[PDB]
Amino acid sequence: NYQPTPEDRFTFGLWTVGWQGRDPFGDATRRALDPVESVRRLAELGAHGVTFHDDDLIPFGSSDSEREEHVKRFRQALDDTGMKVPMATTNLFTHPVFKDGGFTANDRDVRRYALRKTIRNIDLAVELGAETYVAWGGREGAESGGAKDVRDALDRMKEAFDLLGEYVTSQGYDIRFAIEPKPNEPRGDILLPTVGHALAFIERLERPELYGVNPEVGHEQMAGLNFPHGIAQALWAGKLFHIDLNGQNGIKYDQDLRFGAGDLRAAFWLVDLLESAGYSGPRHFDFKPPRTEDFDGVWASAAGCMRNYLILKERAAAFRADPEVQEALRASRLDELARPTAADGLQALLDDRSAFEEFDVDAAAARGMAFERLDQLAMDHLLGAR
Amino acid sequence: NYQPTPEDRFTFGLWTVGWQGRDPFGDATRRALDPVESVRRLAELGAHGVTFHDDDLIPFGSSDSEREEHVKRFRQALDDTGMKVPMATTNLFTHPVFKDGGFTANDRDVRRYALRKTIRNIDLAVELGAETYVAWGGREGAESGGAKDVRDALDRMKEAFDLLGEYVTSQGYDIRFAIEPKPNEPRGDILLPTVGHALAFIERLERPELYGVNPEVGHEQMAGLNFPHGIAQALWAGKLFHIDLNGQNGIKYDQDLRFGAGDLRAAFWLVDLLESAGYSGPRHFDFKPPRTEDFDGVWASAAGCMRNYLILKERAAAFRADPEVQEALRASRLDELARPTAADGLQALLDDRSAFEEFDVDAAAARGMAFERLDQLAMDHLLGAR
Amino acid sequence: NYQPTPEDRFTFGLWTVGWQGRDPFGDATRRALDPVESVRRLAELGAHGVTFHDDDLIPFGSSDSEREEHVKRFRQALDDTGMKVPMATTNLFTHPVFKDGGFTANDRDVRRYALRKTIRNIDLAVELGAETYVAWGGREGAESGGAKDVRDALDRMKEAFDLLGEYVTSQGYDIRFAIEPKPNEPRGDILLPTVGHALAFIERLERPELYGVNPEVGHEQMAGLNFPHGIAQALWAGKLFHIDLNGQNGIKYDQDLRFGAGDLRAAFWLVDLLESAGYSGPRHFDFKPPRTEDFDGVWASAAGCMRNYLILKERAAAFRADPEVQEALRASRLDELARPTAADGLQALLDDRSAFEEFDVDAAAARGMAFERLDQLAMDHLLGAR
Amino acid sequence: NYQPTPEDRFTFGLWTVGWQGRDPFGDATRRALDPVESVRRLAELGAHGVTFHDDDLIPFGSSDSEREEHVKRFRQALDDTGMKVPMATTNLFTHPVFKDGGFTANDRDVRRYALRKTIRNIDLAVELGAETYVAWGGREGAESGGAKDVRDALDRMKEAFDLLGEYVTSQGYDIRFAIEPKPNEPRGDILLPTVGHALAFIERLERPELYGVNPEVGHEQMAGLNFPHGIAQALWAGKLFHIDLNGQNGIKYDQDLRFGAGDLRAAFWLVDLLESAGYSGPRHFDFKPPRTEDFDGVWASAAGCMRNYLILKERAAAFRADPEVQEALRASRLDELARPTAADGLQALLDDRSAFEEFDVDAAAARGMAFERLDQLAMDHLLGAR
Ligand SMILES: OC[C@H]1O[C@H](O)[C@H](O)[C@@H](O)[C@@H]1O
Ligand SMILES: OC[C@H]1O[C@H](O)[C@H](O)[C@@H](O)[C@@H]1O
Ligand SMILES: OC[C@H]1O[C@H](O)[C@H](O)[C@@H](O)[C@@H]1O
Ligand SMILES: OC[C@H]1O[C@H](O)[C@H](O)[C@@H](O)[C@@H]1O
Ligand SMILES: [Mg+2]
Ligand SMILES: [Mg+2]
Ligand SMILES: [Mg+2]
Ligand SMILES: [Mg+2]
Ligand SMILES: [Mg+2]
Ligand SMILES: [Mg+2]
Ligand SMILES: [Mg+2]
Ligand SMILES: [Mg+2]
Ligand SMILES: [Mg+2]
Ligand SMILES: [Mg+2]
Ligand SMILES: [Mg+2]
Ligand SMILES: [Mg+2]
Repeated sequence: NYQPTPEDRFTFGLWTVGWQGRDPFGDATRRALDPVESVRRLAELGAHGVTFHDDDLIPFGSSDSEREEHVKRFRQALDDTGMKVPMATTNLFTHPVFKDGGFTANDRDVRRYALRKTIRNIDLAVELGAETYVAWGGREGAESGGAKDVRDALDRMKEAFDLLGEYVTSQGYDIRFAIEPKPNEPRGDILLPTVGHALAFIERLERPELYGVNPEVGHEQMAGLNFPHGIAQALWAGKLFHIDLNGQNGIKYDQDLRFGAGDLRAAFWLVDLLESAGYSGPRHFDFKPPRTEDFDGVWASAAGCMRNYLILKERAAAFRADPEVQEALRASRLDELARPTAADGLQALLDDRSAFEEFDVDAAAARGMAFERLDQLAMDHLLGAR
Repeated sequence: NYQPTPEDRFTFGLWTVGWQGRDPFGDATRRALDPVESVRRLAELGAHGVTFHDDDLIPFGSSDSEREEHVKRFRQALDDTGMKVPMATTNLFTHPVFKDGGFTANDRDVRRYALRKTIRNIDLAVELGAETYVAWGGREGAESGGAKDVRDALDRMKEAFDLLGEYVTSQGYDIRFAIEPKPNEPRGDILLPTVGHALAFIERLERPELYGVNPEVGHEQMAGLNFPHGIAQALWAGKLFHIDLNGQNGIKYDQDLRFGAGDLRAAFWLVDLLESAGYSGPRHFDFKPPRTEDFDGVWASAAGCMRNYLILKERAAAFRADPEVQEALRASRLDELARPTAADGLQALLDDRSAFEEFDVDAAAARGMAFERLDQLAMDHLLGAR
Repeated sequence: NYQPTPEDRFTFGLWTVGWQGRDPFGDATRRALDPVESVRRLAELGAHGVTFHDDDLIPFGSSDSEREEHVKRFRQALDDTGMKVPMATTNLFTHPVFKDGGFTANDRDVRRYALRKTIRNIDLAVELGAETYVAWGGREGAESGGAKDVRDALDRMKEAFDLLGEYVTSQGYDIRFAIEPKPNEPRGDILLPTVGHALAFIERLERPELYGVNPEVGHEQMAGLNFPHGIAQALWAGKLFHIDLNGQNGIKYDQDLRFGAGDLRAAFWLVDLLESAGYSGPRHFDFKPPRTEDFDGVWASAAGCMRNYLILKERAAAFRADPEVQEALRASRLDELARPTAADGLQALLDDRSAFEEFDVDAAAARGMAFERLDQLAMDHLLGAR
Repeated sequence: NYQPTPEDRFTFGLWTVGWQGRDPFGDATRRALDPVESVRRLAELGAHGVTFHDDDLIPFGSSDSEREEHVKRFRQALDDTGMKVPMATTNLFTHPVFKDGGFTANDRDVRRYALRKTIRNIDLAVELGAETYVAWGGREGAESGGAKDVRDALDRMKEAFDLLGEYVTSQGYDIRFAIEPKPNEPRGDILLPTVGHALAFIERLERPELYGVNPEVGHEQMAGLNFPHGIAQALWAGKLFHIDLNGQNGIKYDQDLRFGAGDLRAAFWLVDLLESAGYSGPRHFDFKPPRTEDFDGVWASAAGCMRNYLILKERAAAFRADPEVQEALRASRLDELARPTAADGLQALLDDRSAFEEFDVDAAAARGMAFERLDQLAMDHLLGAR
């Protein structure tokens, strides 16, 4: 009954189940988790692996010797459990020095510090076996219009990612970068606020093939956008390197609910797309167990993330395999959408009187698309009424 | 007192002052305007030129002879008034045949028809002197998840724009294309919903240099995004070919208020950016005089668009020229944001102990950014309290 | 398999399945339906009854003799089919005379006309057997701040509803009024924009017992609000006289999708609440079959409204009847929420040292609420995984 | 030049200028302020008074003797400076015991504790001279649908406010209560989420005359609502007891920007309304100086709150006093909106053939409202272009 195994490639950030529940209006409701106990507990639930920020694993300000001890204990738990570390990232947002950003801070010395802090953790990530290095520029942005010249900030952002790409290529590392967009919070507006803006920015980097996106369900929904559409565009561009799964109820603060909560139909269409397209990266949950919960609730919430993915996977597979749905997809001309408009070429199209001079515009207009019957078949499959 | 002249390059769509006031819940409140009278009235107000959809100028279904008469009358009014036509576009959204899209309709014959309808109007646009051809894919999208495979739809969208680029290059035309994003309305979600998604898509076309964006104030605000930030990214990429100016009060239906209404501070920062960056294209108003208004109100509303641009231009210029603001920009380190993070290069950065090992993180963190004083100087300038 | 019968009390507006598909950007895609054929088709699908605006049934401008013929034909179809008319309403929004409102138009003569048009249809409604008369003030509002003094407008709104209440009481009619809120569209902001504002306004009418609310799923969601919470508050006040069921994907234009589309979890919690609370009014669908659809799609969409209600009803009933859920509700202390905080009274509470001086705040804080396990049981029931 | 004096009645919460800058993603950037130094600094800037939560003034867990010392020092600074304390409130949101609410927590013992904590601070408030006691139920709400039965929660909320009203009347205190709505954050949905819902709830309390609202600019804007419209409805009901002034850029997390930032036109129409209606309560700023700022920025930000109010007051007064605006208001029939629709009564309206049978609907429909000219006069006044 919907039991995960490590082959499902479910992964969790240390900061997810370890969130202590401090929010803008309230103190922590849970004690801190040791990363070693999170790894053990997640392995028991069926997870494949964990991810981390540098500062989740090594307390900020640690001496090089305390650092080695923290890494050794962590590596021992990975060996003991079989858990992998597919992705890592840098905390460029918690310490007050990053209050105006890391890569795009107005102060040049902070930007240099931000790059050195990142590069140190790239070495550690490679050593732990990570394939993807995520950058979430949560402090890159502004509350007021005069504080940030955005063209200069984008030059600084391009400069930072170009330098990181020079670093990994000169070291020979097999790691790729993924930019995680978010439209706002904690800054009033964040630079590269959606999947689209991040994809466009990547095309201006010196080595675009090293960079992709790490979209998050709740972040695109904070702009009211359709998250499966945005993932489709990332897949179309070949840039979906990693994904953050969670839930969000509309346009408000980033809730980071467990996956399947929030917009359930969008979760169904997301799973349908990822499975149909053969996405083979980690299914990573970036979620926060609500601060109402004790530790039993934390693990129930994490298990629910995986359960809901596996239920939706089953329902989406049943939908696509149902002959009556295959019939309806042809009734709605999804087959014709996949065929070229004009494989015959421009001159043939210009000479084709059936495309214009003799096109019967009223007969074409009268054809129904039959989309409502198709969508009700999808609803019936989701709810298990088929 | 803030009087426009044709050198300000203000332009209006025929469909703006000609909107009859039909909305989803109500009949028209104004009679139809003859395009010739709109051209004459706009020239009297100080406009530089007009834009059109094919179907605004030539009623749909016109014979080739009625078509020539419509164009001759229009050209005569342009000659009489001195008005230019800098941009044109195609109506691929009103006729029922486009109910599921034009370039990405599921029916292949509609997609071919959509391309032939576009190509016919490109010839007319070039003949009238337009430099920019806009595409707004208002029907390209979906209300439900199974109706549109977005990767196939993006293939069809790329196919259509590639064919249009082949057409203009084979004819030798000096015209460029601008894609106008919108996140929703009239479809539940529209493909390429923001500036960012459109910029990313352009990079996958065969001839990307022929394509840019035509962002609209109200459209990016329907996603809650910061419109001057999005324009900055378009300028940074070199792709701001045209712009649609209007106002919008937040995340709701597309209001198309006169420019300066809606988010007034964002309008100030937009004007500051366009003028500082030297944008030299048309200042185009895509707005709808509210249906409460009679014809005197229509022309008052159009005049207000231009007036508010010129007031904001004056206030933004006074802001940037004020020595006390120049001082505050340096106090907030805008000068340092414009300098390279690491012109000394990667190896120098890695060896620079002042960037990490000896960086005083607490002293850097204590420095205030002084952004609130800067923003209050900007408020004082906007309100004329300086 | 989820077949409606007239005992389920499903009702539809004539304007729903009869929507021709004209939107702000496009012409009609469907021909007009005769009201008599809509009644017959809805009866075949299992509906209980229909609702109407005056102008849906009697074309605007009809002579008193054409009016009688329209009503006779309609009454004959009701007799032939067994369909009831539980609710009626007035169109105070389509005709250009209502461009600035009906009850709160600035022009006094329009406000008087609006009241006479309403009163004429109240007589017809009573004659057809309606129990509820709905008022949706779609044009009452403003696009700009100086156009409407809202305190004077609320005086005029109170004046109009007080007069309508005087009319029904002086005639002896057994009909009640329900105000339908909406936050925006077609006006930039609409007066009484949410359930809450409407409930508060009712308390200032001369005869508050005659007035309740008719909330619409999609309208409260256009403000980002939780629609089952708002219905709970209306039930708590005793004012849920009628309800409009449909679906909406977030904060954007009013989509009026079929019920069950949009926010599916909110639809589940809404059905759970209506059924638990014993709401016994009509389950009315105010939805628009998308303009992609032909007539077969219209009836498929209407049938889907009813199907999804009946599936969600079954899942919510299974959820509430499941012993494991009953256990979890007690684990989360829903039983204690229903008990009085201080039935012992104020003085006892002030003397109770266990409520403050000796209250163990750290032990109470450590108790988890177990809400995530409860919510995953609800997800499992919704998806049929229990 | 726009200098505040204590007669302007500007007040600030201790928690505003004292916010240390801890947000969900980052540590504090500023040290804690002693309340005595905040009082002195605010008095120098021209403030009238301060407000507090119990826990801002008396650290949580203080002994009754430490409590007296904290109050004595505070009272000494009030005496030294002339500052008043017009409002106070209770912190029922920071401590983990309130993680599921205070008055509507599912655990009965927490609800009792919440009431005793409130009652203790009401005594202190009265002793310091406060006239208004605010309740913001920031934790009253839910992230999931099954966690809170909202009808039972509203019973508990009514029970708590009824008990507080019994307490103040039995003690003879001259203090009134004001409920502060907020739609979300930190709970996924908060009960009584808008001005309207709070006004409706007040009408079901045992002693409604003791309760009003304390609306906050940014909170109603987090639902996309028109804040001056909501204030107008509160004034119309006689319930605007207090107000929280700040700025917010659209639907997102609660930004609490300084007043005048965010939606500047809405701030102008708000000031116009408060001054026209003669609101005579405190002009209270509930804002957070951004965490980019040091202490000089904090005081600059607080001063900006007051400056922008006084500039907008001057511009709104000039607008209303301008003969050309008075002419335009009559052109738009604002005078007619203020006159009764039917002072002649129901029977006269029914007999008045000029209201229906002989009403010329086409002539009334053709009259323009002239709202765009009126709104451009308001824009010109705001920008100082008149
Ligand atoms: O950068 C990795 C993670 O960092 C932060 O915790 C963000 O809130 C989360 O969205 C992101 O994925
Ligand atoms: O395509 C040009 C214009 O077409 C339509 O009228 C749109 O509503 C407008 O946004 C667009 O700019
Ligand atoms: O007034 C009854 C109906 O009228 C209009 O058609 C509205 O769009 C709908 O929401 C409302 O319920
Ligand atoms: O309750 C008084 C204050 O408490 C909290 O600090 C809230 O965030 C603020 O909105 C409210 O006004
Ligand atoms: Mg998130
Ligand atoms: Mg996130
Ligand atoms: Mg994330
Ligand atoms: Mg628009
Ligand atoms: Mg537009
Ligand atoms: Mg446009
Ligand atoms: Mg609706
Ligand atoms: Mg509706
Ligand atoms: Mg409705
Ligand atoms: Mg706030
Ligand atoms: Mg607040
Ligand atoms: Mg507040």
